[PDB]
Amino acid sequence: PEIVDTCSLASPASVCRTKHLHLRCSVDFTRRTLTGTAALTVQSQEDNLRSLVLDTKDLTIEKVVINGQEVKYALGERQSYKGSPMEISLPIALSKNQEIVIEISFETSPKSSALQWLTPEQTSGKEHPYLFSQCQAIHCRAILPCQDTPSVKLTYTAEVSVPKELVALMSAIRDGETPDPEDPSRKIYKFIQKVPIPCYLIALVVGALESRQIGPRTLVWSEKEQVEKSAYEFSETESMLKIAEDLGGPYVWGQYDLLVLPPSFPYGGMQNPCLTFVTPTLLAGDKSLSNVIAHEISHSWTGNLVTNKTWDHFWLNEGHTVYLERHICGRLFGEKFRHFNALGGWGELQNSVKTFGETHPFTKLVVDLTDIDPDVAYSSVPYEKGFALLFYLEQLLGGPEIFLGFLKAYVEKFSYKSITTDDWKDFLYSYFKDKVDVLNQVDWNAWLYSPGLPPIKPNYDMTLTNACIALSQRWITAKEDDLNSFNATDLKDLSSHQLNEFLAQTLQRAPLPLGHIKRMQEVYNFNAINNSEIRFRWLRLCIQSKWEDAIPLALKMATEQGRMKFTRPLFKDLAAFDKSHDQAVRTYQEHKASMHPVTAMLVGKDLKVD
Ligand SMILES: [Yb+3]
Ligand SMILES: [Zn+2]
Repeated sequence: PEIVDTCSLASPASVCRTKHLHLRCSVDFTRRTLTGTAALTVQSQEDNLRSLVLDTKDLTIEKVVINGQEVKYALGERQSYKGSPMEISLPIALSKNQEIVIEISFETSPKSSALQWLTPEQTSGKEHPYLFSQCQAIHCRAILPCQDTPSVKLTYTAEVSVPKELVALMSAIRDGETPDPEDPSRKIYKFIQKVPIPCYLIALVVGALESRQIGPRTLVWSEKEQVEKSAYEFSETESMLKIAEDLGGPYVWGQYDLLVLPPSFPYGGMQNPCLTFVTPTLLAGDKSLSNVIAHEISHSWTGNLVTNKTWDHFWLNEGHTVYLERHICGRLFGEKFRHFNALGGWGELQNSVKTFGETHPFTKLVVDLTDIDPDVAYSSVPYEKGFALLFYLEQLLGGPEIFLGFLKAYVEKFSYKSITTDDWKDFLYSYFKDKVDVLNQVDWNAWLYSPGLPPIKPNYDMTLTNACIALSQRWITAKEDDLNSFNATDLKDLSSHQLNEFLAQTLQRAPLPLGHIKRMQEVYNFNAINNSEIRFRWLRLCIQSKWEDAIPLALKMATEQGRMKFTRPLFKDLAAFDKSHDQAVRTYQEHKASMHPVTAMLVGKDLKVD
């Protein structure tokens, strides 16, 4: 039973396993480099082990020390996005289970795909620079040498030297700060992560950060101009943690802090232990985009405790998290709301499948990432087709209470481990042994390995969705002489979530006549809404409907923030519209150097530049 991580070039967990990382580095904003030592405590899993391989990507290695002496190592040739393998020759052959510590002196490249360095002008304060990391899926190797596979979990401690006036934070518990003995103009911040974690959860942020407490175990962090708004936006955080604990078991990470990043953060959120990273585009002003916090909170169980063994099994991480996420929202706002969000999710799955094509490999729940950059394959499929499967199993097996019992047992069963889809399925069959006849009715091969929409769509309560579909259909079937019928009162009884779903429904049938779009702005004044999800869909609707007035608005949103979910589709819509094509390409070219490296790369591919 052998499964290898095709995205890693390091020795596999069957050969050796990293148990701990002690990181000592200094952040050099002048050179845009992280410099230090990564001391890995490694345990041999084999007899007579004399060498091992680590993943690296654009790292400059100065030396490798074991037992106080330098040893031979060699960097192989780069393998595109996978980076360069680093083979280290051990001074003494190791016995099985023997542990040694290997200290590697390294320096990162300013072009590290794991990092984004921001000048003072790119921050809210305008006086200090800012640095932030994002390692998922395989960018940790672009920060430090390591076995960059989620099949290996390690604890870590770190000491980070940063300019005196800045603050460093990591996905660990803060363990103090002090002046830097070898440079009085610096501070050394210490950190400790006692719970084993896959390396993609290692995180670092350095900047002029301030904090505010918003719950018994939660501090919100951001630059000063965002603290008050963030504290209010995420005030439901503690109640969500409490519901999540009831669903998945105890929260074992100690603290649950939030860090609101600069606009270029590529994701809505990233589940870094002890410190969730979130996009500032969540600051809608009314806590309406809080499902993203519910999502990152859920990862503290599904993803961080029970982890996908390789990225081919990413749906395990995301499907279960979306499932727990929607239950948190269900508890907080009602079962009908969980169904509304669930049905919306199906809508997003439809969109993804239509975008890649119904036979495209990336629409499969379990994908083969051999030779595929995880960033290119990344989409809503593992999230929504994964959720769809669990939702279908829930309805098949007896309801939410029964399936939630399986999810808690699942987490408990695989805590602190890395598993595959087969491990999950075996446990599902084990847990529901008395309902195998029912389980044996699901078309596993289609659900897990076939492209396109799932072979079966679950049942969804339609209560909250009905008004959205009805208003969307009125607009789609409307002819010119019906436009006068629409009025701002149409939106009277719609929540922001329904307004968003109304636009999502309409966007699925875009383009609409340009005259309908102008009328929509005239009566609903969508241009005034700053809720990013609604503005995002409204602008795509305008652009795909060929409304030139929307060009500057779409360009502005595409560049002023960098959440991939919004930036990529906007640039793509703008490129597809002939009136804006040249300007979209030109705007990308000009912003490219100061964008997040992964986002820059993906928009480059989307627009077919270079
Ligand atoms: Yb008519
Ligand atoms: Zn997630």
